[PDB]
Amino acid sequence: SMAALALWAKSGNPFHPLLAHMLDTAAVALAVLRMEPPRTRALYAEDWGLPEEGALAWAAALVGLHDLGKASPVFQAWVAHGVFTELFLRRLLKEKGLPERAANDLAAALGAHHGFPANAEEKSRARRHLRTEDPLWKEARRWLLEEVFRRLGAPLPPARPEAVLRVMALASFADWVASDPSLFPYGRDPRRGDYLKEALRLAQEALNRLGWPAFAKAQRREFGELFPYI
Ligand code: NI
Repeated sequence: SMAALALWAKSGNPFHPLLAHMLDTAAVALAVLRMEPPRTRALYAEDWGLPEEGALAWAAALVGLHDLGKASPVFQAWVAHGVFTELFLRRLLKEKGLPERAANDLAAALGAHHGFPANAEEKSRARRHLRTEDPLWKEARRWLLEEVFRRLGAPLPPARPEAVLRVMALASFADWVASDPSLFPYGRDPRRGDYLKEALRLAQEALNRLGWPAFAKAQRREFGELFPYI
């Protein structure tokens, strides 16, 4: 069962499913995109040719998939998981309908090297693992991508370098917030219907905390969007 394999994959702790972390990360992404200035949100709308609401759901879903590379026997019970994320997303985002070049660029944005694409050796090593993994893993990773897109209500756009870099920076921030168990406690069950609502509440509380005077001291401006500088 691919669904069982997908749900069994872990992130960061045995009681924290990968899917839970992916949805947490998406929730952070969506919550912070809602708080960004109108100029920032308008850029996303223009990046993807979507009404603002759809553009933001799409970006949030993409950012949630930053750890899809962990859905591999290599990271469950050397090459960084982001290299796998890039290889997997290159294929999977094309299967979802994104044109080749946009898919390749986004995959690198969500990969191991803060938007710079994995080199030949890294991709050789990774493919070496992929050749010997149980085939069900390939199916489990398609399942997970579809699960996140469906939970976020993300549409496919009908890609400029700045659009891709905006997603890169967002994923880096959101992954960091969601990765903190003091903000996003382990043990929440992502099968539950109410999971995303609860993750959005946690996202809102976390972003509030991160902004307090003893944490945030200035702002980071990257590619037309803004993050607290911690
Ligand atoms: Ni992560």
